[PDB]
Order: sequence, then structure tokens, then C-alpha cells
Amino acid sequence: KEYRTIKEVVGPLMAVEKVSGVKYEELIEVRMQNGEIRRGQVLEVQEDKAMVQIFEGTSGINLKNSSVRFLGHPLQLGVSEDMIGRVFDGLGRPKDNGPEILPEKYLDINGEVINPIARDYPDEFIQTGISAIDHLNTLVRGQKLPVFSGSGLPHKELAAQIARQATVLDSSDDFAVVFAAIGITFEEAEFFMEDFRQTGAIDRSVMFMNLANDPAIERIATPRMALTAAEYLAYEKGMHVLVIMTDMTNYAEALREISAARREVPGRRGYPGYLYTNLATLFERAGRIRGLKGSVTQIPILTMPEDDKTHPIPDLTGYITEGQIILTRELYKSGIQPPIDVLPSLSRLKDKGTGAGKTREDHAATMNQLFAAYAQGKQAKELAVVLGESALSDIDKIYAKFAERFENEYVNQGFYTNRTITETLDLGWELLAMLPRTELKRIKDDLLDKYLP
Amino acid sequence: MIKEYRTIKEVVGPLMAVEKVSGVKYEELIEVRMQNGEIRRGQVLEVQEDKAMVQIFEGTSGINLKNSSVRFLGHPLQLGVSEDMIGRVFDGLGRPKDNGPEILPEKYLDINGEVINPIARDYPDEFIQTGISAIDHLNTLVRGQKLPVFSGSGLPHKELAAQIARQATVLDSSDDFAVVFAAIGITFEEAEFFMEDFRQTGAIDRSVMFMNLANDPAIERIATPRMALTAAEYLAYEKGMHVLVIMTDMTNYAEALREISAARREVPGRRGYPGYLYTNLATLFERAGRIRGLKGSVTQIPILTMPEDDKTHPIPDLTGYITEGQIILTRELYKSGIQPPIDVLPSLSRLKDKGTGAGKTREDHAATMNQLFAAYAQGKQAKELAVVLGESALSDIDKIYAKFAERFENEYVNQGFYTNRTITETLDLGWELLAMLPRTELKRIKDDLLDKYLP
Amino acid sequence: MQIGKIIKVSGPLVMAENMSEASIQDMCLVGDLGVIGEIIEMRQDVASIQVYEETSGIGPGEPVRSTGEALSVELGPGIISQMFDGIQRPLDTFMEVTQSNFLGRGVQLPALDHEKQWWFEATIEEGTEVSAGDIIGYVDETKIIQHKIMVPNGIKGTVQKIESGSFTIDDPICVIETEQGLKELTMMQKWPVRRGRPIKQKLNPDVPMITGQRVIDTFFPVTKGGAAAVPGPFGAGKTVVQHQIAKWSDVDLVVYVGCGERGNEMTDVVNEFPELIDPNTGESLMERTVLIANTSNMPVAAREASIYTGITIAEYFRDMGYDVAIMADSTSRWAEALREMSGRLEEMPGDEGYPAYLGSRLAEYYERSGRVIALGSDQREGSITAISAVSPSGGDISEPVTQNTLRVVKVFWGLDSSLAQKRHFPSINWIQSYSLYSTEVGRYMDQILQQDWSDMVTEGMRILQEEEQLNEIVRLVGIDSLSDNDRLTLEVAKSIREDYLQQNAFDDVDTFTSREKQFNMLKVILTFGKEARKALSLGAYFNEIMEGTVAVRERISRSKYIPEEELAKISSINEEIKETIQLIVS
Amino acid sequence: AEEIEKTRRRVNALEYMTIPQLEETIYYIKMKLEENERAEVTRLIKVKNM
Ligand SMILES: Nc1ncnc2c1ncn2[C@@H]1O[C@H](COP(=O)(O)OP(=O)(O)O)[C@@H](O)[C@H]1O
Ligand SMILES: [Mg+2]
Repeated sequence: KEYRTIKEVVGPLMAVEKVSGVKYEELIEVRMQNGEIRRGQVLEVQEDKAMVQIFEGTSGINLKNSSVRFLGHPLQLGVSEDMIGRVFDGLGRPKDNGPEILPEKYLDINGEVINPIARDYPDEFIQTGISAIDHLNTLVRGQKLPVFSGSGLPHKELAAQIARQATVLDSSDDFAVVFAAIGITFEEAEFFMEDFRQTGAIDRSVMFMNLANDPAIERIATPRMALTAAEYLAYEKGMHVLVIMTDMTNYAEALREISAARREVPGRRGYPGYLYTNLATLFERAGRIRGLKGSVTQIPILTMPEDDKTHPIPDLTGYITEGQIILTRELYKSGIQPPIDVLPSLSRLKDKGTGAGKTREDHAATMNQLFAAYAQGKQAKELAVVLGESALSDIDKIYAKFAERFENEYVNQGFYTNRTITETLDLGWELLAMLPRTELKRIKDDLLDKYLP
Repeated sequence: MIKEYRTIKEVVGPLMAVEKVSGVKYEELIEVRMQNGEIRRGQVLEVQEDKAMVQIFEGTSGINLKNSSVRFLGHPLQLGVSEDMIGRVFDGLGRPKDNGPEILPEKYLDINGEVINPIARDYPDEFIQTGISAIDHLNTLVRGQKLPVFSGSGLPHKELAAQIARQATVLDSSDDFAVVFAAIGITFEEAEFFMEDFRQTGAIDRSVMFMNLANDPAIERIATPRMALTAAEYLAYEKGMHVLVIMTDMTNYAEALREISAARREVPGRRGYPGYLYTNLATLFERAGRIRGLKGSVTQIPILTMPEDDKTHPIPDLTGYITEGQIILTRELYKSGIQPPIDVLPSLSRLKDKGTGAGKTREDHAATMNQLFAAYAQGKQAKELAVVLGESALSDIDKIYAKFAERFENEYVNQGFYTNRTITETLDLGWELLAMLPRTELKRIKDDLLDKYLP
Repeated sequence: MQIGKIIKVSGPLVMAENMSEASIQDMCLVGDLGVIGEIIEMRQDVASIQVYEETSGIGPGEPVRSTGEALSVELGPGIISQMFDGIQRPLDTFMEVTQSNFLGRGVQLPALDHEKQWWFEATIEEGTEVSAGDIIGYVDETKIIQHKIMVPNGIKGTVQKIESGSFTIDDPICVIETEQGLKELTMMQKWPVRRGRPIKQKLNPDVPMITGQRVIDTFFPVTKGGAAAVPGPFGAGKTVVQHQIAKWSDVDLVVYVGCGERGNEMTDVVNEFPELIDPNTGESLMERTVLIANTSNMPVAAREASIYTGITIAEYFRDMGYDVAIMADSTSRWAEALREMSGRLEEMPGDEGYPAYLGSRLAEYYERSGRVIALGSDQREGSITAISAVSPSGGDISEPVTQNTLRVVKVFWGLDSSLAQKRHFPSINWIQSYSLYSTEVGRYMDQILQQDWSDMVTEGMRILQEEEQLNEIVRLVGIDSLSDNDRLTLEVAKSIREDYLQQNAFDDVDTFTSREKQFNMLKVILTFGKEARKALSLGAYFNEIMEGTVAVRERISRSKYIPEEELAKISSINEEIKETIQLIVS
Repeated sequence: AEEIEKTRRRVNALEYMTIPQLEETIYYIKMKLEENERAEVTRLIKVKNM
């Protein structure tokens, strides 16, 4: 049923007349006079007509001699067991030159809302290999922990480093890593795909790639595809899944574009009025479920415009995600890799994955000690450069010597240097050993002499 | 032939709707004649089908729609040019205001003009002696240049213009500037200043002026600076004259555009100004320079009052991005009794390179200004620290710069509005002021150049 | 031959009915003057047309005829050393056809000399099964660059005939036996500007470029095929920088695209570039550059064209295998041009009035650059380096243009008015400016020069980083107050920013600094940086050493001015600072 | 004694001039963009209602 009734063309928007049975957000494709085939989507449908937006642009179309076909279905995704290892686009089409998969079933990428009473809260600790993340702001399964970066802060190295080193411990369940890429430069895209190939993580992960020049309407669909794929691996295959999305700032910029297309008036800071809700729709889809052995964990990455948290992108994200991992320009320009600053960083469910059974029995006790000692050391450092070295009590001077040794040896491991949890914990002791036995008032008599050098 | 319609549909503010017309063109000059007999000129803004929207310059007071007719002159808004224009003063629309004899116009030129072909446009390199040292030496002005003055309400920008206007002469020549003055929305007292000053420097006999005062319709301000620039490019190119263009207030021009824009319900840019402000402003300022084969020159010095005293405001922002530099006035300097109050740090000239050096100036001209900049930048900042933390809180070399920075402002910048400094005197004074510093600190002047010119 | 009719004219927008045969983004001729316009949208019978020329005097009833083809550029001999318009029209020829110093209207003109003889040496043999992109011969357009004629896309077959000899770009120089029929080719091929020229695949840019500017070549380097942005307020020197890069780049071809910016800036280029001479070409710079001029008072719609034409010409020479650099000055003008047309169309605007599709349209421009391999199977590598000039209002880099640019680039040279105030030229803010190509450029360069360059540039940046944190206290505590050894840090960083970073582009020798000479200055200063630390470790008072500096510091202040050939001077002055604290410590 | 006065001056100059000038400026800056934000929001509704 191909209609040759194209009435209007304004911008990327196109108007089709004399139609029926057409649904909202229904996928369409337009056959041109030259034969070129472009896809589209119904943005608005009235009683005897419908508005559609073409993904591949509107350049060079003759309205009289072109035709439109309605496929009678929304953006769906091909679900298959044989999916891991291959690289896809924003729409789900293969990009890896491999054997085209036969899907088990097609599902709507929007998904459904999980029943509050159905939700089962997460307990299992997840190891990412990064000390600053695996000890001070520990990641737990089913958690939603984002990463706050800036233009040029190595958030792409850390993104690669996580999925490579991210591993469940002991649990006989296999580990899935649904990676999703949003509106990124080719180099950044090529970087990630290559890096996952060589590390063998490609055979342990699923990849959804979306370049910057790719149409904005599929930039918005890219996460929804990955999350639907991630939900296909956890809840219907019983696998522990980890999701990584980059960039999330690019997702919003593309989300803004189709709003002006619908001529919808922006709510705040130029971003639409459903930004918070639209984020929650694809963020809040993570966690364990009662009765099922699945697991969905998200690590969304976003670049704060000009290093500001009060910006709508990282601010609204905070109301949805539990905690945040923040990279600092001052750290990266000092050679710290990864440039994670632990003071503004936070994990709201960290204690759920600490303690005996998940990690070493001093995990929580140590964590707060290193943390409080860092702040004190930083304050000793700031007073030192203003009043001289001598104004310091020489144990405030060792707190200062502690605080830079803390960043250079503990925080800075390297983007290609894996650190297991045990190696990180006794490392803290090795640094806490600098401090005498007198100040360590966060640790008890079982643990202080059971582990301290 | 004549083309006239008696079918006015709407009259809303400055805009007028005429329907059931045919053969009307864009930007076509029109004439409304009211039921009383009064003639009011206007311009076509938009024409669709048998309808046409027009803007009326003189306003739409006391118009009866049914009994009024609209004449379509069949040509755009154009100026009647002549050599007799010199010594005369016209209104906002080029009509005689001096009671002079009826001019037999040479040609009729569309005031929009045309874009100068870059290949035909040759570079401005001829240094202009302005008499003002802060301009001549530190932020050089050449002929064919578009160098504006950034001022504020209450600040003496009219004096700086008047000073330049009479102290303007180029070295290696006897070429006297034939200036053109465009008054835009300014007051009588501000206009009479230029007027009277011209009468006792005798430059009124060597100039043509276009008057649009505060009591004159704001819509005329849209055409006024184009009437001036057209007459400028006419005298300079066809008649090979050397023309100096002075336009003030440039701010009042952009105000007029926004009045029509807000009337047309157009999509507004920053501060309500039209989205096409940058382009329209460019079509004025770019209309300057020199061209191959033609001896004449058109150099342009616009004046605008920065609203809010804010450099980041649309009007001074867009102007700064277009023009070849800018001259900036400051209340801090003006209150200090500095004449002229030119803050040399945020000011700029974009043609000072090829402009000065050996042959046109002394060879130290390039090294002196760059040294004075770095020294004043350090000196002024030191003075800031001095008035809050005490003079005994600075180092010995800091107080040397702080003392230099003050003396810089009081004599180099401040010279009076009626004192003419030749480029030589300025350079000589330049070394004298920077002399009170160790040679080891000046890492921006040739050491062979130092010894020769160092006092 | 469907002749449309105008029903509405509003500035640069012309609405014309009877255009149902035409297609979107086709070029048109509007009115009795036949001015160059383009269809942007089509509602039913009526088409909307943006005009690339002034529409003063155009009214309804006048005819409009379509051309059937989109905006395209011709690629062949005669394209170099020529300043073109945003729609590619030879301004010199335009002046020679219109006989005026100004730009006329409705005057069509072919962008290349179709009446010129070019010797074409055929370098492929007959009966070869060629494909798209394969070279069939070259024409020495310049003494330094040869114009390799390639097989236009969509064409694969077997060569029937080919021979050397003098032709124009009109008459057939070859014949290919395609399946769809017999197709003969010529030296000229035309390509739509808003369509990325196809490639085999695309590479990561590894090779650092030679800017000659010490600031960027050292701390914030851009590779061959990298994307660099230069945001800064008016007067910061964005145009100067791009001029300095265009003059002394180690690339093989440059396309300086000047849209929405001053006219004199372009006449400056054509007056000087023929007179300047610099390697890797033994000849002039005009035999390497291509100009696309669009003044600020030129038609607004033509601004977007100028950008898309300059990048298509770049992609053209990229497909040959040449390294090309395109300078967009300024990219903000393109956006401001789009903002008007968005407003005039009464579209729902995004941030600061800019279209919501600004971020996507900019990404398309930068994802059409970089090092790639061309088509065919000759597999030549070609790179497109983007040096974009962004001009944010007020200097605020949080604007939509700068923000969407910094998301799809790897290099950013932030300028600030504060340094341009001090006449610190070039005014690149070293604290925030950044290059993601830093680590890899350092690797390449420490191999080539075989000096510990990677270790030097990192610590040289640290002395700068420390300088910033140590003036934060000078306001509070004073200069002589504390951290006396840090004063040396401040007075060697003082030399870093004043003797190494401050690079005036006006002097006849510091206009360009070769990599090898660029080494010595860096070398000399951090030697002293530790030689100072060597004396404060022993106990020699710093005032004493500072006198020892002043004696030799005057020399390094000059080190910028010493010629390239005699680098030993900068190598030996190093030996003099090794000397002083041997004669000043005892 | 001399240095006390220098430090006393700096504390006083920092507390009375520097800090209050900072606070009052960020407020006037905050108010500006607060007004500018919604001054545009209204205009956008006009664009919406065309
Ligand atoms: N690197 C530099 N060295 C010396 N002078 C400079 C430099 N950059 C800019 N300038 C001065 O500043 C002026 C502004 O140049 P331009 O590049 O047009 O600024 P922008 O591109 O930021 O508008 C120039 O006329 C020049 O005199
Ligand atoms: Mg510029």
C-alpha cells in the first residue's frame, strides 16, 4: 500500500495526505522518483493526513513523483541469543560485516515500566578494576551510577577501561556488557570498537554505535535499543548485564532537535519540558527483579558544558541516578589517570557491596579513613603554600605528604592498569601506614592490626 | 506612468497595507498622499500576490484610509547626487534644509549600492595623522579604514570626532579631507556642536551633511546613513575625492530597525533586535576602502553609544566584529580629567601593521606601541594593588610601572581636544615616558633599535 | 521547461508557484534578471526559494525556471591560485566580464576557463579494468602540484582510448566501456557540495602539522586530518592565526574559506600570497592555495554555500592523495546566517535563536574531514585538516556554536581578550586550551628529533600550571612572603610566556620557527629551570643568580630573533648558563 | 609589628571590599540571567503562536 500523496515538505518534516489506519510513531519509508529509499517516522497524524520526519534528510525530493509506504510498526529491535560479539548501529543494523542474525522476536524499544513490588534490591558487589570506583565509591549490581566529565577529559579511556575490567566475582552466571555509543566522532567510535576487539571484550560485549553525522532521530533511539537489548540479556536469559552510554549530552542535543521539529516550546535552558522524565524512562530501567536471576547496571557518561553541575544535563541526572563519578580538569592537567576526584564523587548504595561475603571485612572502615584523611591533607596543603612549610605541625605535614601520595599512587593507576579489589584495599593500608597509629579513629581493634604494615 | 492606487487596506503604526495592486517590486520607493494633500514617502517591505506592505517614513498620523491613495514610483529609494552637494546640508532623506538653490542632480543612485569586488579593492596602507597620539601611534588609523568610536551617553565622543575632523591630514600629501556627516536621531545641542565647529574651521564649505534629529521621524534613520555612504562613494569614486565619513549616533540606527522589526512581528534576536542586524550593519561599514585605478578614498568613522556601558551588548558587539578595530571611551578616564578619555587597552586597530613602519613613520613605531602596551598592562594592575594594599606592598620595579602607568594616562593619553601632535612629537614623547625603566625588562624592542632611539 | 511564477517576495525569500516538476534544493533563476536562487521547501504547487543575490526590485508575476540540479562545484584544471565566490564564480573573471569594480546581479559565469589549453600526460594504459577514483593521467597545473585526473564515481568499465595532448576540460580525453553503454570522460567533474565524497575507509590522523606557531605546535598540537577550533572575541587574532597557519603549513594544499568576514582580509591575501615563497614548495604560496571569499555584506544565503564549496574542493584534492587544510573564517557567520533564515521561516528556534539542527549540521562538516584512503585500489591516503574560527558573542564560550563544535573536535585553542590586552600574541590561553592529539604527537616528535621532547613539553607545562597557582597567593601574601624557590618558577615561566610563547607574526624571522629551532628555546629555559634549583639546593641566594640570569637572560630574550640556520647560538648559550653558577657559586 | 599591619590591611581589604563585591555581583548576575531566561521564554510562545 504505497501512497503517492505528498502534499507538503517543510524542513525535515513531510506531509502525507489521503491515508488511514496510520499510527503515532509508526515507521515509514519513502520511495523517490530516482529510486533512492529513505526511512521516516510519523510525528503527527490527523484524520485524513499525517506528518512524517525523514531520517536521511529531505534533499532532492519531487513531491509529485515520489511515494510513501507505511510499515505498520514502531521502531523495533531484533532479539537473538546470537547477538554478543557483533557491532550494530543506532537502529540495530549490523556494522561489523558478519552473518546477519535471525531474531528470536521483535520488541518495542520503549519497553515497559517495572512493577515497584516486583523490584528486588541489589546486594552484589561489581568490580570495575578502578580503585577510586571499586573502593571509595563502590559499584553494586543494578545500580545507576553516572560519570561526569568535560570536553577533553579522558572519559573515553575510562569508558573503555571499565567494560574491559568490569567482571562479576565467583557467580557462575556469564557476564554481558551492552555498550551504547551516542553521536560520537568517528575517531572516538573507531577507538572503542578497536579497543574492544583486541582485549577480547568484544566477544564478551554487545555494541551499539551511533556516529555524530547520523540522523538525530536515531540518536535518540540508540539508548532505547541498547537498554532493550540489555533487558533481553538479563531478564530473559538470567545474565548480569552492564550498560555504558556515551555521550549523554549528545543525546539531549538531538532530543532538542526533534522537539523544535514538532514545534514544541522548550521548557528550560533550551531543553524540552520532558527532559527529566525522558531521562528517567531510560535510566530507571535497571536493577534485579524478584524471582529472576537477571541484572541490569548502567554507567551513563555525560560531558558537563563548561564543567558545571548546575547545568540541566548533570543536574537533572542527579535526581534519577544514585551517586556520581566526577572527573576533574585540574587532575587531568596534573597527569592523574583517571582524573577522578573522590570528594565530589559519590555512590549512594556503596555499603551494599562492601563487607565480608562481597569484599574484605575492612572495606567500609578503611574507605572513610582514607576519605577524611584526604580532605585534611588537602587543607594542610592549601595552608602550606600560604604560610610556608614550617607553619604546619609536622604530622599535618605528613597528612600533606599523604594527600599527594594518595593521588599519585592510589588514584592514578593508568587507563590500561587493572586493579583487583584486594590489591586496592591493602594499598590503602600501605598509604595509611604513613600516618601513625594514633589518628586512625575510624577503624577498630580487630582490623587495624590485622592488616596494617 | 503614473502608478497610483486608492485601495489602502490597513494602517497600523508605521506599516501600511495596500491591496489590489499589480506590478509592485521589493524595496520600491512609494509616496502616500493623504486626503488633505500631504505627501509622505515610504518603502515597500513585502509584496505578495495583489497585496503589498509598506513602511511610511514620516509616520501615519491623520490618515484617512478610504480617501488616501498610494503612488508607486517604480524605483528603489535613491539619492540625487551632484558636485553641488558640497557646502550643503540635507535632511534624513536627502532633501535640502539649508535654503540653498535647487540642485540639478547628476545621477540617481540606489542608496543600497553594491558590494566592492575584493579583486578590485586594494589595501589601505596610507597612515593618517589625526593629531591624537592614542590613535596615531598606538591604534593607527589609515585612509579607507572603518574605525568606529565606542562611547556612552554623557561621554564626550562628539569632541573626539570634531577634533579628528579638523586635525585630519595625511603625510606626504596636500590632500585635504572632504568629510560627510550623518546625524542620526541626535539632539539639537549635540548636532549644533558639530555644526558650529565646522563654521569656524571652515570645513562646512568642504563638506556635505545629512541631518536627522530627535524631533525627526525614527524611520528616516533607516535611510540616513545610506544617503551619506552613497554620497561618500559617489564623491570618492566617480569624482575621485578623499571622503571622511562621520555617523552618529549609530546606536539610534539599530533602534529604528527594531521598531520596524517589532512592527512586522518578525522573529526577534537578542534584546528584541532583528536577526539580520549583523548583515544590515555590515552593508554600511563594508562600504569603505580604496579601489584599483581610482585615486579617491572613502574612510569611515562611526560613533555609537554603548547601552548600559556594556561592550557585550548586541550593537557594540556586532560592530566590533565587522569594523577594522574600535576606539573605546571610558568614564573612569573621563572622570579623571583625561582628554580624550581613550582606554587604550580594549581598543584596537586592524590595519596598523602594513600601516606604519619605515617609509611612512620611524622604524621604532612598531616596537614602541607593543612595549607601552605590556608596560601599561602591568603598571595599571600594580596601581590597583597599590590603592588597596598600600604602596609599600609593591616591589621596587612595581612602583616604577605604577608611576609610569599614571604618567602614561595624564600626558600621553591626555593632550586636550585642541592640541595637534605630529607623529614625530608622539614618538619622541613615547620614549620619554618609557625611558624610566631598566633596559633589561624591555624584552620587546630591538637592542640595536634601543640604543639609537633610547634617551 | 516549466516556467514558474513568483507570488511573494520578502527580502531573501521568494515564493513561486507552478514548480511541481522541480525538486527540493534545486538551483533556480529568479525574476527577469534571473538571479541565482535555491528551492528550500515545497508546499504543494508552491515552492519557497532562498536567493543568493539581492532581490531589490523583484516582484510577483515574474518567471522562475528550475535547473534540475543541486548546488555543485566543478573540479578541474584552473581551480588553484583563484579566488572564488561562495557559489564558485571567478571574481577576477567577474571583474573582466562585468567591467566594474563592484558585484553585479544576474550575471552567470562558468567557474573555470573552458577556453584554456592544458597539457595532459596520460599515465594509464588502454584496456584496463578501472573503477571509481582510479587515476588516468596528470596535468601540471602548478610547478609544485600536479592535477591528477580521476575516474568519476558510478563509472566502472574498460578504457578504450587515451592519449597525451593539449585539450580543454570540455572535449573528451578518454572513453570507458561501461555496461550501461559507452561513456566518454573529460578532465572536469562536477559534484554536489552537500554530499560527502565517497571513500574506501578512514584513518586516524597521526602526523603532526607544522604551524610555525610555538604555542600550538608544542602544547596544543593538531595532527594532519585533525579538527581544530579557534574561539575568541573580536581582536583576539583568530584571522591572524589562520593566516599564519596558511602561510607556513607543511601540507600540500590549503583552502582558505572566508565567509561573513571583512573584504580587506581577502584582498590582503591575494596581494601578498603571490609574493611569499616557502617550502615544501619551491614556488609561491598561491600555487598551493584556493580562496573562497564571502564578505559580510555579501548575500547571507551564500555564506553556507562558501563553507560547503570549500570543503568539497578539499575533498577533491584529498581523493588525489594530497594533504589539505581548510580554514573556515568564520564558522560563527555560517551559524548566524542559518539563524536569519530560521527566523525568516518562523521556525521554532533553539539556544540563542540558532536552529535546533545546528549541532547536527556542524557535525556533518567535521565528519567530512580527516585522513582517509581514496577510492579505486591505488589506495592513496589523503587528509583534511579543519581549522575552524569560532567567534562567540562577548567572548562567552558557552554559546551554541562553540559548544557544538567542541563536541566534534579534538583540538581547541581558546583565545582570551586579557592576553590580547597585554598584547600577548598569539593570545592562546594555555591553562584551558587543549589537544587530545597531545600524547601521540609527542611520540612522533620524540622519534623524529630524537630529543626527550615528550618529557620536556609536559614539565614545561607544569611550570606554567604552577605559575597560575602561585599568583593566586601573591595577591594575598605578597611576592617576598614565602616559597622563595617558587619565585624562580615564576621568573622562568615569565620567560616561558614572554620568550617562548609570545610569538609576534610581524617580524621577519619570528613569523615562523622551525621545529629544530623550536627545540632550543624550550631546551634552554628548563635547563635553567633546574640549574636554578641546583643553586638553591647548594645555598646560593636567588638574587645573585637572578643577576646571572639578567646577564644571559637578555640573550634568550633575543633567541626568537636569531635566524634558523645558526641554531648553534641557541645551543651554545645553553653552555653559558652551565657556566654562571660555576663562576657565581665560588 | 610592621607585618601585622600589612596582614591586618589585607584581611580588612579582603573582608570589607573583595568578598562583599563578589557576593553582590553574583546576585546581580543571577538576577540578569533569571530575567533574560524568561524574557526569551515569552518570545518563544509568540513564535509558537504564529
Ligand atoms: N599573533 C599575533 N601577533 C601579532 N599581532 C596580532 C596577532 N593576532 C592578532 N594581532 C593583532 O590583533 C588584530 C586582530 O586580528 P584578527 O585576526 O582580525 O582578530 P579576530 O580574527 O579575532 O577578529 C590584528 O590586526 C593584529 O594587529
Ligand atoms: Mg577575524
